[PDB]
Amino acid sequence: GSHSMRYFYTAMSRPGRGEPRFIAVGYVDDTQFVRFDSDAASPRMAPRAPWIEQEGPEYWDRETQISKTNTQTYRESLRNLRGYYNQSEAGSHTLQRMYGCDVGPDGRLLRGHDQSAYDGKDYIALNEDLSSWTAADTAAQITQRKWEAAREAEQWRAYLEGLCVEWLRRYLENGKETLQRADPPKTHVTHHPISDHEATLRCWALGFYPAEITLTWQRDGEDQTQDTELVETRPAGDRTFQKWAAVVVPSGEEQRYTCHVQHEGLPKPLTLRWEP
Amino acid sequence: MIQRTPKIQVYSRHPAENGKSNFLNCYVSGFHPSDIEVDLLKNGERIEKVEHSDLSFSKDWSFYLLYYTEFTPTEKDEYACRVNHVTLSQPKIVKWDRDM
Amino acid sequence: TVRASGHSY
Repeated sequence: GSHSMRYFYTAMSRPGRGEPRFIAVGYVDDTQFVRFDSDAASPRMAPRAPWIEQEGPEYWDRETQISKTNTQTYRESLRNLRGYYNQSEAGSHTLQRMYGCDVGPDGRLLRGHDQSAYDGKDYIALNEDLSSWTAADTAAQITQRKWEAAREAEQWRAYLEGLCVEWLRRYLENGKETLQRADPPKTHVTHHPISDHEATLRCWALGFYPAEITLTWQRDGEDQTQDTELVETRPAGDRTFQKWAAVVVPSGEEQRYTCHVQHEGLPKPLTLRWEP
Repeated sequence: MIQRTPKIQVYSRHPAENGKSNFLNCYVSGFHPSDIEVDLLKNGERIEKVEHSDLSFSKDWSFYLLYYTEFTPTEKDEYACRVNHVTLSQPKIVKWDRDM
Repeated sequence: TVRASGHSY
């Protein structure tokens, strides 16, 4: 019963196609609640979950001011980074940043996060002590020096221990009926014959929240990790998630195989066989 | 500058039975950079209205998006998803596996 | 709630 808030900043340049676009989205656990897009007609930080809508004008104005400013800062940053790698004016490049806090069941800060990537590659990350940086290369050492002089680490600690957890706690209470409700998955096993030799047993999990889940197949009580096929957990569009695990069994041996389902919304962990 | 090609899954919000309102989903994930072309197709023709989720990304920095539209399956209707991205020589089509 | 804008990279 622990929770997290994360913010995801994406800045993409597109030379010849206007100034770099800046996108920000806010998540509580696996629930998006705000977005900002500098490409929109009227750029504003916008609600994306009902429980944030009740917030008032000073809220939305602060979140829009900071995001509009970041739109400019992140453009300066994309330019600086192009410099640090001696990159041409012509290529497209991506700066990404994700940050936020983790709190336990009592609301106490478990740890903070701030990580940056450039063109998909780890660039700079705030260390778990919330007061020092890990730079991935000599380009990021420059950013480290700038942030050292700007005392950014202090600012992150104050935010990560302060507003982040306080507002997370405020969000968790205002959306308690969804953010603090775990919906267990609905499950079933299917059977798709392949040849006369073998068939596929597919274990399904549907409608669960949050997305964290464990689907495993056993043959005679022994886990089958090399032999199991897992889809990536996928969103259903209605806040819930879907997943499935498949295993190819010798035909006739289907009952030596069990599927086990671990999920927070489940009273007790599930064991399912194929029921023909 | 390394690029990652999209994973693609096509599927319905709820289990599908012909004649009932439902949602067709095309979930594209694991890609980088973020520019992506995605269309939902009904026997080959681009469904006009399609929404999609706000852009976000995973722990490994790869991006993901859900493309969805309300629909009503029938037996003879075929659906698919067409995905173009820089890592892709030619657009990838992925059929909706009504079995799955 | 987002952090206050910070120094460029």
